[PDB]
Amino acid sequence: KSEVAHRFKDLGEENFKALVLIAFAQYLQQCPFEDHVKLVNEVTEFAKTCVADESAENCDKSLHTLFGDKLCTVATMADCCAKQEPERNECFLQHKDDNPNLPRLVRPEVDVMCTAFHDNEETFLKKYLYEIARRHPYFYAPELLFFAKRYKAAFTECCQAADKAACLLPKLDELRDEGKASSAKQRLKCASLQKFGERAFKAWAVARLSQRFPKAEFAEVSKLVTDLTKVHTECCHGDLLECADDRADLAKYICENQDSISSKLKECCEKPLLEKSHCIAEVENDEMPADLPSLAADFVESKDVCKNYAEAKDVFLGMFLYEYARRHPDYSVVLLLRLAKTYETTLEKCCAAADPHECYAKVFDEFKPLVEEPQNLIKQNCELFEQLGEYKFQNALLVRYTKKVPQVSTPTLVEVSRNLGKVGSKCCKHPEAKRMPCAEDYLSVVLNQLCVLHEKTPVSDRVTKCCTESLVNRRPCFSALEVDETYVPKEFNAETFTFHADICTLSEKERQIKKQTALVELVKHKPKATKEQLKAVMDDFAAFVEKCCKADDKETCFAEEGKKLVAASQAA
Repeated sequence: KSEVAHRFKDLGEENFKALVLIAFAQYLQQCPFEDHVKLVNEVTEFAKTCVADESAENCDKSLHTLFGDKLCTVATMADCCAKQEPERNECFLQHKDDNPNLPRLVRPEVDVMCTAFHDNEETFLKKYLYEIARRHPYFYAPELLFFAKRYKAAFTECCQAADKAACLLPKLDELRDEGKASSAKQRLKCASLQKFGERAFKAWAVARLSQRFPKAEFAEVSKLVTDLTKVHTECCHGDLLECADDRADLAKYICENQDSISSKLKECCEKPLLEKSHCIAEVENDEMPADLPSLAADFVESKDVCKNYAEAKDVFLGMFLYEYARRHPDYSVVLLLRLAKTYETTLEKCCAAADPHECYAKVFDEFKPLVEEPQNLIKQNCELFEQLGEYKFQNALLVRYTKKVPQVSTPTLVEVSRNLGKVGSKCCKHPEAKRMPCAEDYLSVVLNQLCVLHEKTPVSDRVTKCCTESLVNRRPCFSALEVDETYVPKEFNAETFTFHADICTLSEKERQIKKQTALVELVKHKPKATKEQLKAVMDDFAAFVEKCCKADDKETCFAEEGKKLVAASQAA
């Protein structure tokens, strides 16, 4: 009874107040900061009355009831409040915006920010949680607390340091970059649960955890998957308090049972809570017993397989994925899942036909082309990555993917292609025994970010097709797409190819965005243009963007010479 009191007792006021602000800012994204803080405090003072007396005023109500009722004291969508629980919460989830119409979060001067932090400490943190949760409504809530704690620590020392700027900026860029990664990775976890089901998540966890805790028994990995699924099920459906509380329940059980799980968790468990759970998620793979028997025994070369399979199909298939994953930390998670269903298929087929053992004999030969295909793409794209730059490797993927799906909105095409290009620096560096999990599972995260940005205003049938068909075959589904022949080229708009002298005031990162954006509009205009025709026009831009930022008259340099640029760039 009194769940709000149970979660307040288990989390503490600070984390309770913080998580509720995230929950509110995630749902009602467009409501300003001060409005959300009003609701949070009104709930918190109400929670304290429940901790003091759990049977008192409305304390026995569900969390979704209290939160949804409270949320809708400002919500004017409006239709989402004629409904009851869970019907209201369900439509609160489906109304989450992966691209809220919110301004670009401009950063003030370091002296100005440091003043604000010292002005009000607690207010400055809430405004960090508010602007992140309202723009990433699928942000892992417990991680965002650890992000806030670290966002707090970055300002504590760098506002007290000699050169505040050189201390703070690289810390705020490191947090922002990893912050996006934590949202995009979590966005893929919430897609699986909501769009594909509980079993599609369990299969994901069994493979990844067995890769990371290879020495742990199957019964131990199944327990971890069960509790971890429940945690992300709560976080993906808006049950943030139960998600954060049960995520601590998980980290506790992991750390007091390290002997049965992993040897790499020693230091992770000596850390405080928000760092402990963050450490266990980021811990590297343990060593595999090395003395494991070949997998053919008990899944192929053994008899009574279709009797062990039929007897309990899910636990038997989990045992196969468990056994295959722990032996292969060099495989990507998606591959292991492909082999899980490929193995499951050949059982469904061969556990009915005459003499089962016959047709499932060399099922391991079906795995061979499945393993080769990503290795031949990662090896090839890594070769392409290193003969170009990272920025050039993005320009190549911009042309390659704008030709694949030219219906997709240009800002989404650019944003996704840049996140696609970042796999090179991140994973090509690693050896080929570490490349596949790094490279392909990261591309899975980037392609899901393309799905959700496209699912809002769908425009490309092939994007919808690949995104809805499956999770594990998404990467090859996009990898197989060729140049869209049917796409009618977009007409020449004089606005979309004219830069202005204000580009000389933008950062090198933002100036890349603008030049890279003009590349998409160029490919959408001449989708039959060759690599050498687009490089011949892309170089004319950067030279034009560089000579017209030093010329004493900048405005008239971007003019006239900016129309001597477009007329020359045409024909091809």
